[PDB]
Amino acid sequence: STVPELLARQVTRAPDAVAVVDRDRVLTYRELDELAGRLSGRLIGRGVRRGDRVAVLLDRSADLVVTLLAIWKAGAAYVPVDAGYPAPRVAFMVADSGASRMVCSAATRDGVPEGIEAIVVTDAFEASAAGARPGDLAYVMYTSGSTGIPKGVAVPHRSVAELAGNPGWAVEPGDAVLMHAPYAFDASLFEIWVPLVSGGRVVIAEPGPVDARRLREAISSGVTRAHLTAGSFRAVAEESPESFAGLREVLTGGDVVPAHAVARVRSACPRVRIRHLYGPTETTLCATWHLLEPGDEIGPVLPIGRPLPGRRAQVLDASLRAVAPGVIGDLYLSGAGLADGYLRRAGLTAERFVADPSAPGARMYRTGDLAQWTADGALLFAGRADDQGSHH
Amino acid sequence: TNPFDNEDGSFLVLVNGEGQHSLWPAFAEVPDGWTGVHGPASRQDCLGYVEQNWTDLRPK
Ligand SMILES: N[C@H](C(=O)O)c1ccc(O)cc1
Ligand SMILES: N[C@H](C(=O)O)c1ccc(O)cc1
Repeated sequence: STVPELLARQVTRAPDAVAVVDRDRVLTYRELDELAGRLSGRLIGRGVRRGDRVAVLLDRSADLVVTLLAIWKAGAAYVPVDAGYPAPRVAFMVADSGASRMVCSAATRDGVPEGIEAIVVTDAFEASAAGARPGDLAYVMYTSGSTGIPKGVAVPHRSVAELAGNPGWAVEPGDAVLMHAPYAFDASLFEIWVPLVSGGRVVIAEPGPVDARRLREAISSGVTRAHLTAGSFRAVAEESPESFAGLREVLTGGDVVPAHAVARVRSACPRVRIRHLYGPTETTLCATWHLLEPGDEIGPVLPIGRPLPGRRAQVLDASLRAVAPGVIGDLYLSGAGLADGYLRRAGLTAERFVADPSAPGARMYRTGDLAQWTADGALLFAGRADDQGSHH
Repeated sequence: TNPFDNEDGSFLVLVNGEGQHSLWPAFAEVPDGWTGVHGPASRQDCLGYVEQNWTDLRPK
């Protein structure tokens, strides 16, 4: 599948439902589709062709959502660049990804590198679409992991759709999801694409970081689901856990989240669902998750959890044999959601996206993390393999 | 040390039906659906084989 295909089902079902809320600008599903179609026509007219990478340099806004969908409708893949990155980082991402064009705004126009065509989103071609396809690239997102060397993770449409359309998200048409993660990072796949394939709405956060007070205001305005980075979640959980009250679900992940933080939220908010996400950019936002239902208490340990529907995890020893529960080993992720690999880096791809001994002809992603199973099949994180010098 | 990072290990290159390449430790049974196309050879030699011969990441 592709996210545009899944979105099209929602445009047909409820075209006049709200899709994007940005300050006083409100876009319905049909309005979002039509705007993206017009910008797609503009992109095709500037020469964008299937498989091209198109860089994006924009502040979060309705125009950003329109732009990503337009790039997809033109058959191309987006290369998201944070407008606040230093110029050498931007130049590297554009050149390494092979992007010859960049969509920008008046405000970000000066950040387009020399030699790159700027397409100013706020500036007569007719709406036209080539159409997204499942095997084509959807985006190239840059990750340095724990290495310090940035690599472009090339993710196909099929993997983005497997993530966004997953039945476990439980996002419904009445939901409103707060959008504030950088679109250069893949938490944005939950904040943007999950609600849109589900019939819900994306609520663009006012500029600046989302703190407890802004979260309370967003909830009062109708936000029902919100993802916070592990750092932000831990802070609000310890300082103002009642600020999550009224959410249907709070989500968090990335860095380590201690069980105590989750326990603080559950104590303050008995009826909020709390979801912990785990996974690398290489397997599209998250591969495993742990959900605390309303009223349930978290144990002494917060698992990274169980594989998402359609995914699998393995914990293998140094001989590539599966270990028994309670034994720490190397974590490998498989099933749905794998990236194609690292753009222009086949050798690196071949040493991390490796053959899966448990599934014919398939690959598994070597996370570089350590984990152990619980007796009934959830996973506990045990640190990065390259950070065991910190465990004493 | 993870076996895929062992610089003193012996390695194969494997290729599946989609043309995707994988390094593989020579001590491990080759998974179903994968064919050995290079090695046993050093880890670095296998990376060179992959870089030379896997030119399009897209699955065939
Ligand atoms: N921890 C590093 C990184 O984030 O770059 C890593 C090593 C091996 C691996 O298979 C994945 C990641
Ligand atoms: N995919 C990123 C990561 O590499 O860590 C991620 C972000 C947020 C989250 O809740 C889970 C994973």
